[PDB]
Amino acid sequence: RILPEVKVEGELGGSVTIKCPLPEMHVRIYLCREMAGSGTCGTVVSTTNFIKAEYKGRVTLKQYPRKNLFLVEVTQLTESDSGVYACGAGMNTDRGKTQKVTLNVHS
Amino acid sequence: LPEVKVEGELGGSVTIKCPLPEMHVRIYLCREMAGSGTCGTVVSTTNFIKAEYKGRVTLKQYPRKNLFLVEVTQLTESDSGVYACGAGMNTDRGKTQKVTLNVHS
Amino acid sequence: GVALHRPDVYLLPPAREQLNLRESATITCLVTGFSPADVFVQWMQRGQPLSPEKYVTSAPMPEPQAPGRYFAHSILTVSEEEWNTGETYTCVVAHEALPNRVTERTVDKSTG
Amino acid sequence: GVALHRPDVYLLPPAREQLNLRESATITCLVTGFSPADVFVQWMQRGQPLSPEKYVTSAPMPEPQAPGRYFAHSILTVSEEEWNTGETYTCVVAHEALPNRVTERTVDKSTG
Repeated sequence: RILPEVKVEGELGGSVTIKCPLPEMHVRIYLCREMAGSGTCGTVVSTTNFIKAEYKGRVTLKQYPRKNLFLVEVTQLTESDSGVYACGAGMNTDRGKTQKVTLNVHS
Repeated sequence: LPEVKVEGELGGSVTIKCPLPEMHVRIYLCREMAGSGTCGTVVSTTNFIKAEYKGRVTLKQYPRKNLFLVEVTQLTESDSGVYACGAGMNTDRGKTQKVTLNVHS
Repeated sequence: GVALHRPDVYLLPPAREQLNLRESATITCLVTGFSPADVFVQWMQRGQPLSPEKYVTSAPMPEPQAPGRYFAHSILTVSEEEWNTGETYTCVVAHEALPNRVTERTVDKSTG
Repeated sequence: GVALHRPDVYLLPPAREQLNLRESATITCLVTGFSPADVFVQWMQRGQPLSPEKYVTSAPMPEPQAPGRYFAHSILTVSEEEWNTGETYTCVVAHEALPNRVTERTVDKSTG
Protein backbone atom coordinates (compact mmCIF):
# COMPACT_ATOMS: atom_id res chain seq x y z
CA ARG A 1 0.00 0.00 0.00
CA ILE A 2 1.86 3.04 -1.35
CA LEU A 3 -0.32 6.09 -0.87
CA PRO A 4 -1.19 8.57 -3.63
CA GLU A 5 -0.19 12.18 -3.04
CA VAL A 6 -1.83 15.55 -3.71
CA LYS A 7 -0.59 19.10 -3.17
CA VAL A 8 -2.55 22.10 -1.88
CA GLU A 9 -1.69 25.78 -1.46
CA GLY A 10 -3.11 28.37 0.91
CA GLU A 11 -2.36 32.00 1.76
CA LEU A 12 -1.16 33.40 5.08
CA GLY A 13 -4.28 34.26 7.04
CA GLY A 14 -6.28 32.51 4.31
CA SER A 15 -7.79 29.05 4.11
CA VAL A 16 -7.40 25.74 2.28
CA THR A 17 -9.85 22.88 1.64
CA ILE A 18 -8.60 19.28 1.59
CA LYS A 19 -10.59 16.59 -0.24
CA CYS A 20 -10.47 13.08 1.18
CA PRO A 21 -11.93 9.66 0.34
CA LEU A 22 -15.04 8.74 2.32
CA PRO A 23 -15.30 4.98 2.95
CA GLU A 24 -18.84 3.71 2.46
CA MET A 25 -18.49 1.77 5.71
CA HIS A 26 -19.36 3.88 8.75
CA VAL A 27 -15.83 4.22 10.10
CA ARG A 28 -13.84 6.77 12.04
CA ILE A 29 -12.76 9.55 9.68
CA TYR A 30 -9.71 11.72 10.27
CA LEU A 31 -7.05 13.97 8.82
CA CYS A 32 -3.61 13.78 10.43
CA ARG A 33 -0.32 15.67 10.19
CA GLU A 34 2.96 13.74 10.01
CA MET A 35 5.07 15.31 12.76
CA ALA A 36 8.66 14.94 11.56
CA GLY A 37 11.12 13.44 14.03
CA SER A 38 8.33 11.48 15.71
CA GLY A 39 7.80 9.35 12.60
CA THR A 40 4.03 9.24 13.09
CA CYS A 41 0.84 10.98 11.92
CA GLY A 42 -0.92 12.88 14.70
CA THR A 43 -4.65 13.56 14.41
CA VAL A 44 -5.62 17.17 13.67
CA VAL A 45 -9.37 16.53 13.35
CA SER A 46 -11.60 13.46 13.51
CA THR A 47 -15.20 12.31 13.66
CA THR A 48 -14.41 11.06 17.18
CA ASN A 49 -14.69 14.58 18.67
CA PHE A 50 -10.95 15.28 18.62
CA ILE A 51 -9.29 18.44 17.31
CA LYS A 52 -5.55 18.97 17.75
CA ALA A 53 -4.99 21.95 20.04
CA GLU A 54 -3.11 24.03 17.47
CA TYR A 55 -6.05 23.64 15.07
CA LYS A 56 -8.94 24.06 17.52
CA GLY A 57 -11.48 26.56 16.18
CA ARG A 58 -9.89 26.82 12.71
CA VAL A 59 -10.60 23.36 11.21
CA THR A 60 -13.88 21.89 9.93
CA LEU A 61 -14.72 18.34 8.83
CA LYS A 62 -17.83 17.98 6.64
CA GLN A 63 -19.20 14.84 4.98
CA TYR A 64 -20.90 14.31 1.61
CA PRO A 65 -21.71 10.58 1.42
CA ARG A 66 -23.40 10.82 -1.98
CA LYS A 67 -20.02 11.94 -3.37
CA ASN A 68 -17.90 9.46 -1.35
CA LEU A 69 -16.02 12.51 -0.08
CA PHE A 70 -15.43 14.47 3.10
CA LEU A 71 -13.82 17.91 3.27
CA VAL A 72 -11.38 19.29 5.84
CA GLU A 73 -11.22 23.10 5.72
CA VAL A 74 -8.38 24.85 7.57
CA THR A 75 -8.77 28.59 8.15
CA GLN A 76 -6.42 31.32 9.42
CA LEU A 77 -3.43 29.63 7.84
CA THR A 78 0.08 30.15 9.19
CA GLU A 79 3.59 29.07 8.21
CA SER A 80 3.49 26.34 10.87
CA ASP A 81 0.69 24.67 8.87
CA SER A 82 3.00 23.91 5.94
CA GLY A 83 3.90 20.24 5.91
CA VAL A 84 2.72 16.76 4.98
CA TYR A 85 -0.77 15.65 6.00
CA ALA A 86 -2.80 12.53 5.31
CA CYS A 87 -6.44 11.56 4.96
CA GLY A 88 -7.39 8.33 6.67
CA ALA A 89 -9.95 6.02 8.21
CA GLY A 90 -10.05 3.52 11.05
CA MET A 91 -9.10 3.38 14.71
CA ASN A 92 -5.40 3.28 13.93
CA THR A 93 -4.37 6.68 12.70
CA ASP A 94 -0.80 5.92 11.84
CA ARG A 95 -1.97 3.03 9.75
CA GLY A 96 -5.09 2.96 7.67
CA LYS A 97 -4.02 6.16 6.01
CA THR A 98 -5.84 6.54 2.69
CA GLN A 99 -4.17 9.46 0.87
CA LYS A 100 -1.34 11.94 1.46
CA VAL A 101 -1.79 15.73 1.33
CA THR A 102 1.12 18.20 1.24
CA LEU A 103 0.27 21.81 2.13
CA ASN A 104 2.40 24.89 1.45
CA VAL A 105 1.27 28.17 3.03
CA HIS A 106 2.72 31.10 1.05
CA SER A 107 2.48 34.87 1.40
CA LEU B 1 18.74 -15.44 54.80
CA PRO B 2 17.93 -17.17 58.09
CA GLU B 3 16.01 -20.45 57.98
CA VAL B 4 13.78 -22.10 60.56
CA LYS B 5 11.62 -25.23 60.51
CA VAL B 6 8.35 -25.87 62.33
CA GLU B 7 6.28 -28.97 63.02
CA GLY B 8 2.60 -28.69 63.89
CA GLU B 9 -0.29 -30.97 64.75
CA LEU B 10 -3.44 -31.45 62.70
CA GLY B 11 -6.13 -29.22 64.18
CA GLY B 12 -3.55 -27.60 66.47
CA SER B 13 -1.77 -24.27 66.25
CA VAL B 14 1.69 -22.84 65.58
CA THR B 15 3.30 -19.46 66.28
CA ILE B 16 5.72 -17.95 63.75
CA LYS B 17 7.98 -15.16 65.00
CA CYS B 18 9.48 -12.75 62.48
CA PRO B 19 11.77 -9.71 62.78
CA LEU B 20 10.24 -6.22 63.00
CA PRO B 21 12.92 -3.74 61.80
CA GLU B 22 10.92 -0.59 61.00
CA MET B 23 7.60 0.62 62.42
CA HIS B 24 6.49 2.51 59.27
CA VAL B 25 6.97 -0.26 56.68
CA ARG B 26 4.84 -3.10 55.33
CA ILE B 27 4.99 -6.21 57.53
CA TYR B 28 3.94 -9.55 56.09
CA LEU B 29 4.18 -13.32 56.05
CA CYS B 30 4.07 -15.04 52.66
CA ARG B 31 3.82 -18.61 51.39
CA GLU B 32 6.01 -19.78 48.51
CA MET B 33 3.50 -21.26 46.06
CA ALA B 34 5.58 -23.82 44.17
CA GLY B 35 3.22 -23.79 41.19
CA SER B 36 3.52 -20.03 40.70
CA GLY B 37 7.19 -19.94 41.67
CA THR B 38 6.52 -16.91 43.88
CA CYS B 39 5.74 -16.08 47.51
CA GLY B 40 2.09 -15.12 47.95
CA THR B 41 1.02 -13.08 50.95
CA VAL B 42 -0.80 -14.98 53.70
CA VAL B 43 -1.07 -12.10 56.19
CA SER B 44 0.09 -8.50 56.25
CA THR B 45 -0.40 -5.19 58.00
CA THR B 46 -2.20 -4.19 54.78
CA ASN B 47 -5.43 -5.96 55.87
CA PHE B 48 -4.93 -9.02 53.67
CA ILE B 49 -5.75 -12.57 54.73
CA LYS B 50 -5.47 -15.30 52.11
CA ALA B 51 -8.80 -17.03 51.57
CA GLU B 52 -7.41 -20.40 52.67
CA TYR B 53 -6.15 -18.73 55.87
CA LYS B 54 -9.17 -16.50 56.60
CA GLY B 55 -10.10 -16.66 60.27
CA ARG B 56 -7.01 -18.69 61.19
CA VAL B 57 -4.21 -16.09 61.23
CA THR B 58 -3.38 -13.31 63.70
CA LEU B 59 -0.52 -10.81 63.43
CA LYS B 60 0.71 -9.15 66.63
CA GLN B 61 3.64 -6.75 66.90
CA TYR B 62 6.21 -6.33 69.68
CA PRO B 63 8.64 -3.55 68.70
CA ARG B 64 10.40 -3.70 72.07
CA LYS B 65 11.57 -7.18 71.02
CA ASN B 66 12.23 -6.10 67.39
CA LEU B 67 9.90 -8.87 66.25
CA PHE B 68 6.34 -9.38 65.05
CA LEU B 69 4.36 -12.55 65.67
CA VAL B 70 2.07 -14.49 63.34
CA GLU B 71 -0.06 -17.07 65.16
CA VAL B 72 -1.79 -19.65 62.96
CA THR B 73 -4.65 -21.66 64.48
CA GLN B 74 -6.91 -24.45 63.21
CA LEU B 75 -4.10 -26.07 61.24
CA THR B 76 -4.64 -28.35 58.26
CA GLU B 77 -2.36 -30.52 56.13
CA SER B 78 -2.73 -28.18 53.14
CA ASP B 79 -0.78 -25.59 55.20
CA SER B 80 2.40 -27.67 54.91
CA GLY B 81 5.02 -25.92 52.81
CA VAL B 82 7.70 -23.24 52.79
CA TYR B 83 6.84 -19.75 54.08
CA ALA B 84 8.79 -16.53 54.55
CA CYS B 85 8.82 -13.47 56.79
CA GLY B 86 9.38 -10.17 55.05
CA ALA B 87 9.01 -6.41 54.93
CA GLY B 88 8.47 -3.81 52.22
CA MET B 89 6.15 -3.26 49.28
CA ASN B 90 7.81 -6.11 47.33
CA THR B 91 6.85 -9.45 48.86
CA ASP B 92 9.27 -11.59 46.81
CA ARG B 93 12.33 -9.31 46.95
CA GLY B 94 11.93 -8.11 50.54
CA LYS B 95 12.50 -11.17 52.73
CA THR B 96 13.74 -11.53 56.31
CA GLN B 97 13.34 -15.20 57.29
CA LYS B 98 12.29 -18.54 55.83
CA VAL B 99 9.79 -20.72 57.70
CA THR B 100 9.06 -24.35 56.80
CA LEU B 101 5.91 -25.82 58.33
CA ASN B 102 4.81 -29.42 58.05
CA VAL B 103 1.58 -30.55 59.57
CA HIS B 104 1.73 -34.08 60.86
CA SER B 105 -1.23 -36.28 61.58
CA GLY C 1 -32.81 15.55 21.89
CA VAL C 2 -29.72 14.03 23.47
CA ALA C 3 -27.23 12.93 20.83
CA LEU C 4 -26.23 9.26 20.69
CA HIS C 5 -22.46 8.71 20.90
CA ARG C 6 -20.82 5.31 21.18
CA PRO C 7 -18.69 4.48 24.23
CA ASP C 8 -15.04 3.62 23.85
CA VAL C 9 -14.03 0.78 26.17
CA TYR C 10 -10.40 0.39 27.23
CA LEU C 11 -9.37 -2.30 29.70
CA LEU C 12 -6.28 -1.89 31.87
CA PRO C 13 -4.51 -4.63 33.86
CA PRO C 14 -3.39 -4.05 37.46
CA ALA C 15 -0.32 -1.90 37.94
CA ARG C 16 2.97 -3.74 38.35
CA GLU C 17 3.59 -2.00 41.68
CA GLN C 18 0.30 -3.42 43.00
CA LEU C 19 1.17 -6.96 41.88
CA ASN C 20 4.50 -6.71 43.72
CA LEU C 21 2.51 -6.89 46.97
CA ARG C 22 1.26 -10.40 46.05
CA GLU C 23 -1.99 -9.53 47.84
CA SER C 24 -5.01 -8.63 45.65
CA ALA C 25 -5.17 -7.39 42.06
CA THR C 26 -7.32 -4.58 40.64
CA ILE C 27 -8.63 -4.69 37.06
CA THR C 28 -10.05 -1.40 35.77
CA CYS C 29 -12.54 -1.10 32.91
CA LEU C 30 -12.64 2.41 31.43
CA VAL C 31 -15.71 3.57 29.48
CA THR C 32 -15.30 7.01 27.88
CA GLY C 33 -16.95 9.29 25.35
CA PHE C 34 -20.53 8.00 25.54
CA SER C 35 -23.84 9.89 25.47
CA PRO C 36 -26.45 9.52 27.06
CA ALA C 37 -24.91 9.17 30.53
CA ASP C 38 -26.85 5.94 31.17
CA VAL C 39 -24.43 2.99 30.95
CA PHE C 40 -24.40 -0.63 32.14
CA VAL C 41 -21.17 -2.44 33.05
CA GLN C 42 -20.93 -6.10 34.08
CA TRP C 43 -17.95 -8.40 34.70
CA MET C 44 -17.65 -12.05 33.67
CA GLN C 45 -15.04 -14.74 34.32
CA ARG C 46 -14.82 -18.11 32.53
CA GLY C 47 -17.98 -17.16 30.68
CA GLN C 48 -19.85 -16.70 33.97
CA PRO C 49 -20.99 -13.50 35.71
CA LEU C 50 -19.13 -12.41 38.82
CA SER C 51 -20.84 -11.47 42.05
CA PRO C 52 -21.36 -7.67 42.14
CA GLU C 53 -19.71 -7.79 45.58
CA LYS C 54 -16.35 -8.07 43.81
CA TYR C 55 -16.51 -4.92 41.65
CA VAL C 56 -17.63 -1.29 41.87
CA THR C 57 -18.95 0.76 38.94
CA SER C 58 -18.39 4.49 39.21
CA ALA C 59 -21.18 6.93 38.39
CA PRO C 60 -20.97 8.46 34.98
CA MET C 61 -19.41 11.87 35.16
CA PRO C 62 -18.91 14.48 32.48
CA GLU C 63 -15.75 14.31 30.42
CA PRO C 64 -14.42 17.80 30.72
CA GLN C 65 -12.52 17.93 27.41
CA ALA C 66 -15.54 16.63 25.45
CA PRO C 67 -18.67 18.44 26.69
CA GLY C 68 -21.57 16.33 25.42
CA ARG C 69 -19.83 13.10 26.46
CA TYR C 70 -19.36 11.20 29.72
CA PHE C 71 -17.04 8.59 31.21
CA ALA C 72 -17.28 5.92 33.90
CA HIS C 73 -15.10 3.36 35.66
CA SER C 74 -15.72 -0.21 36.77
CA ILE C 75 -13.08 -1.54 39.14
CA LEU C 76 -12.84 -5.29 39.73
CA THR C 77 -10.60 -6.54 42.54
CA VAL C 78 -9.74 -10.21 42.53
CA SER C 79 -6.57 -11.81 43.87
CA GLU C 80 -3.05 -11.68 42.54
CA GLU C 81 -3.07 -15.41 42.48
CA GLU C 82 -5.94 -15.70 40.12
CA TRP C 83 -4.64 -12.92 37.96
CA ASN C 84 -1.36 -14.67 37.67
CA THR C 85 -2.82 -18.12 37.11
CA GLY C 86 -3.90 -16.90 33.73
CA GLU C 87 -7.54 -16.26 34.36
CA THR C 88 -9.38 -14.34 31.63
CA TYR C 89 -11.68 -11.53 32.77
CA THR C 90 -14.29 -9.86 30.57
CA CYS C 91 -15.81 -6.40 30.93
CA VAL C 92 -19.27 -6.19 29.33
CA VAL C 93 -20.48 -2.66 28.57
CA ALA C 94 -24.06 -2.03 27.44
CA HIS C 95 -25.12 1.33 26.03
CA GLU C 96 -27.95 2.73 23.93
CA ALA C 97 -25.67 4.10 21.20
CA LEU C 98 -23.78 0.89 20.39
CA PRO C 99 -24.48 -0.86 17.06
CA ASN C 100 -25.47 -4.15 18.72
CA ARG C 101 -26.48 -2.33 21.95
CA VAL C 102 -23.57 -4.10 23.70
CA THR C 103 -19.81 -4.53 23.44
CA GLU C 104 -17.18 -6.40 25.43
CA ARG C 105 -13.45 -6.40 26.10
CA THR C 106 -11.21 -9.11 27.54
CA VAL C 107 -7.88 -9.02 29.36
CA ASP C 108 -5.38 -11.17 31.16
CA LYS C 109 -1.66 -11.17 31.85
CA SER C 110 -0.77 -12.26 28.37
CA THR C 111 -2.03 -9.18 26.51
CA GLY C 112 0.88 -6.74 26.70
CA GLY D 1 -12.26 6.34 67.41
CA VAL D 2 -11.68 4.53 64.17
CA ALA D 3 -8.16 4.04 62.89
CA LEU D 4 -6.51 6.24 60.33
CA HIS D 5 -5.13 4.36 57.34
CA ARG D 6 -2.64 5.45 54.77
CA PRO D 7 -3.51 5.52 51.06
CA ASP D 8 -1.70 3.36 48.53
CA VAL D 9 -1.25 5.17 45.21
CA TYR D 10 -1.06 3.19 41.95
CA LEU D 11 -0.67 4.84 38.55
CA LEU D 12 -1.81 3.25 35.27
CA PRO D 13 -0.47 4.19 31.81
CA PRO D 14 -2.67 4.83 28.76
CA ALA D 15 -4.02 1.87 26.83
CA ARG D 16 -2.32 0.99 23.55
CA GLU D 17 -5.62 1.14 21.65
CA GLN D 18 -6.07 4.73 22.84
CA LEU D 19 -2.58 5.78 21.72
CA ASN D 20 -3.06 3.97 18.40
CA LEU D 21 -5.90 6.43 17.83
CA ARG D 22 -3.22 9.17 17.95
CA GLU D 23 -5.70 11.50 19.65
CA SER D 24 -5.64 11.89 23.45
CA ALA D 25 -4.14 9.78 26.24
CA THR D 26 -5.69 8.94 29.62
CA ILE D 27 -3.50 8.43 32.71
CA THR D 28 -5.32 6.93 35.71
CA CYS D 29 -4.32 7.48 39.34
CA LEU D 30 -5.80 4.87 41.68
CA VAL D 31 -5.88 5.67 45.41
CA THR D 32 -6.82 2.63 47.50
CA GLY D 33 -6.87 1.45 51.08
CA PHE D 34 -7.46 4.65 53.04
CA SER D 35 -9.98 4.78 55.87
CA PRO D 36 -10.60 8.52 56.41
CA ALA D 37 -12.59 9.26 53.27
CA ASP D 38 -11.27 12.83 53.01
CA VAL D 39 -8.52 12.83 50.37
CA PHE D 40 -7.19 15.44 47.96
CA VAL D 41 -5.73 14.32 44.63
CA GLN D 42 -3.99 16.75 42.28
CA TRP D 43 -1.76 16.30 39.25
CA MET D 44 1.58 17.96 38.52
CA GLN D 45 3.74 17.95 35.39
CA ARG D 46 7.20 19.51 34.93
CA GLY D 47 7.19 20.41 38.62
CA GLN D 48 4.07 22.55 38.14
CA PRO D 49 0.45 21.87 39.13
CA LEU D 50 -1.89 21.05 36.27
CA SER D 51 -5.10 22.89 35.46
CA PRO D 52 -8.18 21.14 36.93
CA GLU D 53 -9.60 21.29 33.39
CA LYS D 54 -7.36 18.35 32.50
CA TYR D 55 -8.29 15.88 35.26
CA VAL D 56 -11.31 14.52 37.14
CA THR D 57 -11.10 13.00 40.63
CA SER D 58 -13.71 10.42 41.62
CA ALA D 59 -15.72 10.44 44.85
CA PRO D 60 -14.49 8.19 47.71
CA MET D 61 -16.45 4.92 47.44
CA PRO D 62 -16.34 2.01 49.91
CA GLU D 63 -13.68 -0.53 48.99
CA PRO D 64 -15.38 -3.90 48.38
CA GLN D 65 -12.57 -6.06 49.81
CA ALA D 66 -12.22 -4.12 53.10
CA PRO D 67 -14.97 -2.45 54.98
CA GLY D 68 -13.84 0.69 56.68
CA ARG D 69 -11.74 1.61 53.75
CA TYR D 70 -12.26 3.68 50.68
CA PHE D 71 -10.92 4.21 47.20
CA ALA D 72 -10.90 6.82 44.50
CA HIS D 73 -9.62 7.18 40.94
CA SER D 74 -8.33 10.28 39.15
CA ILE D 75 -8.13 10.51 35.35
CA LEU D 76 -5.69 12.90 33.71
CA THR D 77 -6.28 13.32 29.97
CA VAL D 78 -3.53 14.84 27.82
CA SER D 79 -2.67 14.88 24.14
CA GLU D 80 -0.92 11.82 22.76
CA GLU D 81 1.91 14.12 21.64
CA GLU D 82 2.80 15.18 25.19
CA TRP D 83 2.78 11.53 26.26
CA ASN D 84 4.93 10.38 23.34
CA THR D 85 7.42 13.25 23.71
CA GLY D 86 8.36 11.65 27.03
CA GLU D 87 6.65 14.09 29.41
CA THR D 88 6.70 12.92 33.04
CA TYR D 89 3.44 13.12 35.00
CA THR D 90 3.00 12.96 38.79
CA CYS D 91 -0.09 12.13 40.87
CA VAL D 92 -0.10 13.96 44.22
CA VAL D 93 -2.31 12.51 46.99
CA ALA D 94 -2.92 14.29 50.30
CA HIS D 95 -4.33 12.44 53.32
CA GLU D 96 -4.27 12.69 57.11
CA ALA D 97 -2.56 9.33 57.63
CA LEU D 98 0.46 10.07 55.44
CA PRO D 99 3.79 10.88 57.16
CA ASN D 100 4.01 14.37 55.60
CA ARG D 101 0.24 14.46 54.90
CA VAL D 102 1.10 13.92 51.21
CA THR D 103 2.64 11.33 48.89
CA GLU D 104 3.38 11.11 45.18
CA ARG D 105 3.68 8.62 42.33
CA THR D 106 5.08 9.24 38.86
CA VAL D 107 4.72 7.72 35.38
CA ASP D 108 6.14 8.45 31.94
CA LYS D 109 6.28 6.60 28.64
CA SER D 110 9.37 4.73 29.85
CA THR D 111 7.92 3.59 33.19
CA GLY D 112 5.90 0.63 31.94
